[PDB]
Amino acid sequence: AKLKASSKTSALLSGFAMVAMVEVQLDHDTNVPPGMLIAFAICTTLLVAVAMLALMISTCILHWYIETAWAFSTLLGLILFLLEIAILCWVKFYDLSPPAAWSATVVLIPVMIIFMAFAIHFYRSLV
Amino acid sequence: AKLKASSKTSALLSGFAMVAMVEVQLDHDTNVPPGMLIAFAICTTLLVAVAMLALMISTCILHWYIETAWAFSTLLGLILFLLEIAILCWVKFYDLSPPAAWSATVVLIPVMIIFMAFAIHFYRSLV
Amino acid sequence: AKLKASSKTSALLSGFAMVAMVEVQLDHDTNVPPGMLIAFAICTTLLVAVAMLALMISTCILHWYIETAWAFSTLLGLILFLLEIAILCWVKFYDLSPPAAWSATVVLIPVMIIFMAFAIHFYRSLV
Amino acid sequence: AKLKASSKTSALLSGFAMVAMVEVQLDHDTNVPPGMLIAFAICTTLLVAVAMLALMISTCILHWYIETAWAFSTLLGLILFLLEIAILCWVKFYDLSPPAAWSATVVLIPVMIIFMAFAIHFYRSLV
Amino acid sequence: AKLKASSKTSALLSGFAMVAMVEVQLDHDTNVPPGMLIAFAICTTLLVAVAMLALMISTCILHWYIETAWAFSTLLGLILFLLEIAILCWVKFYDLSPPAAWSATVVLIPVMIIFMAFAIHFYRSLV
Amino acid sequence: AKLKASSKTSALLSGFAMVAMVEVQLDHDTNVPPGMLIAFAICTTLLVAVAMLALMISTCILHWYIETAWAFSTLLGLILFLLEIAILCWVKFYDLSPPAAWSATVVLIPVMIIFMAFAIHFYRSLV
Amino acid sequence: VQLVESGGGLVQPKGSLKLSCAASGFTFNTYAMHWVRQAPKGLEWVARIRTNYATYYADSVKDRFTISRDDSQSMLYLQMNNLKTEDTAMYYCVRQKYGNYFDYWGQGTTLTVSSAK
Amino acid sequence: VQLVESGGGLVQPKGSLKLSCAASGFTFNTYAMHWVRQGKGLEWVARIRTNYATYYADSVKDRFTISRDDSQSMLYLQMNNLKTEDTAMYYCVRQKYGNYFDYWGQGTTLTVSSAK
Amino acid sequence: VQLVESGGGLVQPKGSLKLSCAASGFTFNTYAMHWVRQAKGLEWVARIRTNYATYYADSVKDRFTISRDDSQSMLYLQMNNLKTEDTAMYYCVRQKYGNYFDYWGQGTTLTVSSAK
Amino acid sequence: VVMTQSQKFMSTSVGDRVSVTCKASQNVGINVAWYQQKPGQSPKALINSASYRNSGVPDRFTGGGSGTDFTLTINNVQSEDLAEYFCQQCNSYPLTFGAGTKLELRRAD
Amino acid sequence: VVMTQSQKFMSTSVGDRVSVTCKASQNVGINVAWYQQKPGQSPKALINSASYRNSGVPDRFTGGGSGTDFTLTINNVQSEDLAEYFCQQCNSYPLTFGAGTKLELRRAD
Amino acid sequence: VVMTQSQKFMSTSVGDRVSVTCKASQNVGINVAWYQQKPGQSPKALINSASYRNSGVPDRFTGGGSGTDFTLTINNVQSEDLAEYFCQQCNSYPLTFGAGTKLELRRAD
Ligand SMILES: [Ca+2]
Repeated sequence: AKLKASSKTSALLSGFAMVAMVEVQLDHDTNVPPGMLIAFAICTTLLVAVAMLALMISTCILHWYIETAWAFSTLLGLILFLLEIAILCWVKFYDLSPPAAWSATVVLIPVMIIFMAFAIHFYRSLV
Repeated sequence: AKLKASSKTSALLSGFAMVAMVEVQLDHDTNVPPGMLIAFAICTTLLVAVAMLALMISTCILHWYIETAWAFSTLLGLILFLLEIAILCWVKFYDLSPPAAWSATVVLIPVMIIFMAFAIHFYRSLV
Repeated sequence: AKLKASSKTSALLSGFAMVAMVEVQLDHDTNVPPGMLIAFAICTTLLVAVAMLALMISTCILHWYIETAWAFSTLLGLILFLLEIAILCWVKFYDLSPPAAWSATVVLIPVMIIFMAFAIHFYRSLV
Repeated sequence: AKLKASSKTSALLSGFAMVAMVEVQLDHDTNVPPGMLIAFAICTTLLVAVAMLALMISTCILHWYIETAWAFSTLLGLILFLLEIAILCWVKFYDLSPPAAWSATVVLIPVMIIFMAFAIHFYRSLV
Repeated sequence: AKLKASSKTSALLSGFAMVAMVEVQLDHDTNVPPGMLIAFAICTTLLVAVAMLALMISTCILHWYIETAWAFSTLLGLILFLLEIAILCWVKFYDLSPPAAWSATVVLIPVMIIFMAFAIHFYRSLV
Repeated sequence: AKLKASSKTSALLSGFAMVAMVEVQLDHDTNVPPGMLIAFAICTTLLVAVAMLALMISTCILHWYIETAWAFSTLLGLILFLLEIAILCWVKFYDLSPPAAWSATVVLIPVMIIFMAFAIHFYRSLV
Repeated sequence: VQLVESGGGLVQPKGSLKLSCAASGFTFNTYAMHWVRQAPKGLEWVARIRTNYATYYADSVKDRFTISRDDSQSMLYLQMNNLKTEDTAMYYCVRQKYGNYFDYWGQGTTLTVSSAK
Repeated sequence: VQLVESGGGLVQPKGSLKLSCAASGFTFNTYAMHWVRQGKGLEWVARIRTNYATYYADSVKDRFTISRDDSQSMLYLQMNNLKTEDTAMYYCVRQKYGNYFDYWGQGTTLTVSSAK
Repeated sequence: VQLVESGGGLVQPKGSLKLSCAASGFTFNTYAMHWVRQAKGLEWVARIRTNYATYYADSVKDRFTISRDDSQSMLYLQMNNLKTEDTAMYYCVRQKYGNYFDYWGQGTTLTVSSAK
Repeated sequence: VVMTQSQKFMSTSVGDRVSVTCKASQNVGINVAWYQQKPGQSPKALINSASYRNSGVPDRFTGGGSGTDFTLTINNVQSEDLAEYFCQQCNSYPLTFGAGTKLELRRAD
Repeated sequence: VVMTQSQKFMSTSVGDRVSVTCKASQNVGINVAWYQQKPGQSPKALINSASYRNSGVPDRFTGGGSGTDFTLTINNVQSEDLAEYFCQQCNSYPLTFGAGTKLELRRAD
Repeated sequence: VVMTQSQKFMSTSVGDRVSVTCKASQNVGINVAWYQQKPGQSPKALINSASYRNSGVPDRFTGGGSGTDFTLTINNVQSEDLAEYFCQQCNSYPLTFGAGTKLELRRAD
């Protein structure tokens, strides 16, 4: 079904965030909190893991549970991708303009709320 | 309908703005007003957020209002890409030659006027 | 019709020239004329604007005028792309070999003449 | 069958690991254990080797054993990409903040356990 | 006919030469003869010009002469890409080890001879 | 037939190795043997030449000999691509960890044996 | 990475001197540096410089000590004045790596502030 | 950035000396430098493109010479056969792509007379 | 690229002397350096890989020592226990990946005798 | 290239707009800079390219013109802005400076 | 922030595990480092972030804790490891150090 | 590794081709360089890798050979090119130089 398109797009976005994480240049005199770097690593690795799980589920193809799991994996991949973009802009700009990073956060807040509410809705209806 | 093509275009443009913004060399000696950095962050983040929102809304499917919102998302992605190019060339050349940046800005104003005029038309006719 | 292919290729070439303009490293002791940098900025921004206008026109779809405008936008996108490549090679090589940049200009002159003559022909027949 | 899609996915992932590994800045002062560099090289080389082997075997066509080997190649490409991301973030952040690397590792362990559990299932059921 | 495939191949190759030439680190201390830089600029510019000309001529449609010109454009794009690789490796390695560059050149001469022999065949048979 | 897919993939892999060879940064105090750099240049140029020959053969379309030559060209392109990846990892890591490069060699040895044996088989049956 | 510092020995109360610390083996321009003292065994912190070029000073000597980094000359200096009889201590110049934890300590420099000879 | 130069004071006619300026706060190796002197109306003196080209004023192209110590990050100018009309103040300056000056030094008096 | 070195002249047997070579025109931190002597039979003396490895000739592996000041951009060689058979000119050269020298210095006479 | 100055002493009150001129000789385009020297200090860079102010400059200073003629003007001229103003062509070495004109004041006699 | 030390002289035999403690005052998280000073030398960095050993450190040293309390321990304590050990908070300037405790020995009387 | 020199004084006229030889001992491959020292100056680098001329070198100098034997030759030998020529192996430290041979001249007696 729509599994192949989801696999393609999720793998593309995962690798995209991966090379983005590759091309981040920091320094031992950075002002970013260590928790920010920890969150960066956790978010990037979780995005990669969720995309890979979606790919494996697509490769796997009582069936309704599997379809819902595939759709939920795609949704969570989108969630983690947006959060990763937020963290990446934060770590890119915080060394110069803290207001720039804060503005990026407050401009990705509403769509994040929308997707979280959408995720809770499907999760509630997911078995 | 045209939602697939529009979502593909917005995704491509957002990915282009992202690969741009990640590979931008900055410096603590830069002369750009911090408002320029703030607007750069806001524009890039809003472009990627709008592209992701459009993709989610398109692939997750008053209703004609939602279709008009899809068209609005496409047009806003276009306009945000234009403003992204403006701010990008500005933050790239402002240390070297301010006249280059201001000339680029002044020659992009008319096409921005045309785009915003069409947007204002469709907003005056927004249901 | 052929609108979707034109939109795809024009957006691709516009973003291509954009990241090219991103990865240009200059210096305050450059020998390039300031007019060259001004032309660089104007040409890049105009190419982006024309590609975006073509995309918006494709999204828009008395019809013959619109079709001719779309084709003319594609043609002018090609013109600006070739001119941008010329300017980019010039600014890349002028710091070392002025003859290299001049040779690049004289090797892109004939195709530029061909496309200008082709542009005048369609423009003359365009209403 | 699904061999085309799986080969395409593995080729994309291998190309992503390669473009990552080529653009990695290293230093003689790095604190990573040389085992980390050895594992990085092994993981990247094995990923590209497995992707190429899968592509060759798929496009060059006991037989169901070969199909199971194709599926195993797909799953191993996925797992190797995950481990590649782990080692990559490790070798990227170990000089700055070891807690970031160790947190990324500890949060990727459960999904690796799930993947290896499915692999061990299919290997206990490997003909 | 085959014009679409040939135009796609030439566009891809031209985009590859362009992304190559943009990301080339040079130095005022380079030992390459300035003729090498001139030939590099000429080759890259001519490749992109020929690719764009082929795309325009193909999508804008004595006539069999134009088709033979299309085939000639494809073959010349191939040969120019080969010479681009030659000059690129030369300008990359000439500061380090001239024998590497000269060996690369001497081992690419026979295949260039084969290509130019086919081209000379089709030019002796060019209407 | 399968000529177009082979042309596309071979051109893609050739250009991939080309930009990889573009982004290799060395130094006059390197520890790599000069023979390694010579082999790097020869392998990269040969891969490009073989891919271009495959593209030209695809453009060309007693026929069985041509089909076998096309398939053999694709196979040899794969051989050279794997060898190029090995050489690239070697030159990337040898400056820090000789064991890493040696491990990369020993991990690409078996698939290289498999492909060489496969190449000898088809070559023996090739006329 | 190697840091060696060399100030002076015995001085007089309310005196002054400047200790210098040569660092060789890393990129000096990309590491915050610190001066840490140890009286004759309770190690106590003294000063920090973020090589913008900000500085921070201890809870006691924010008036009598001043640091300065010559990135080109690649040396770290601390000038002290109005020294009391309770400033006699060894002075290690150390560097910091993103954790506010020092890893490469210097060798020490005795700085006795007394009133005899 | 910060430019501070320090030459000498009173000298004798047909004399010579070299003024030096320390630049600290930017990348010296990527900026062209200038020396500008001061009828209270400022007048240009010399320029060095730190290839290492030099250019000199319409008057003193025979007596003044620049030299940039990029590693030491210093700018030197040696003047010879000074006249009674070279009494001025010498600002070191950097240039940014417009041939326009933005970061000026502090000044350095150079009085050339024959009295005491 | 310009290399100028200046050690001392006449010394005494079993003495010592340190020669210094100034390099200007390239990135010092990325080029291995060498000292080569010439009594007309040119003979190699020493090499330093600017990790910081050092290699010494088949004779003087006990009496000569190289040092590189990358920031100061200088190449020093300290010789001890000189003999009456070390009288030679000492060129400082740079090596480029071929173990072949291309930019030789200017020379520095080091005569080791016991007269005046 | 040579740059003239019409009046050396722009006798001006407080808060009132003042116009200092600079009539270059040849065709110099827009490569003219404007510098302000407070009495006894290193002159600072007010205007580059004859139109764009510098980074740390109050926005009472607007400079215009092109070709051979240029003009700086100060609406709402302050009192602490009594100083000297020089114009310089940025086109062709030797870079020459105008004769310079001070910013005078008119008050009680 | 201030860091206490329970005992200054950890009287310990050879090869036996020893536990040195560091009871910080405020909530400092995991930003605690541990340094070892052999008598008369520049102290070396044993533990950073209270959990991760340094590069060139033997693995008898395991440090744990979080918040306000931390502890280093040495199973199979050597004999050459008689020295002093300091704990430092890495959270808020001024960076303070513990009073420091030596690694004593118990032997024949 | 040691490099011999057959003749030290290549007695040669003007404009006539001359061949100087260098018979290395071991198998050194193509890692041989050729230097020219005009009397009383720092020798310049003529040939690197035994085949490729340097940047600023006139093209009368062609060097060939491989393994153990190498040879430089000068067709249309100039008159200002009376100097000394050394060969050096570039393979294994210690880098040794040949005994060196000058470029003599034959003229009236
Ligand atoms: Ca890059």
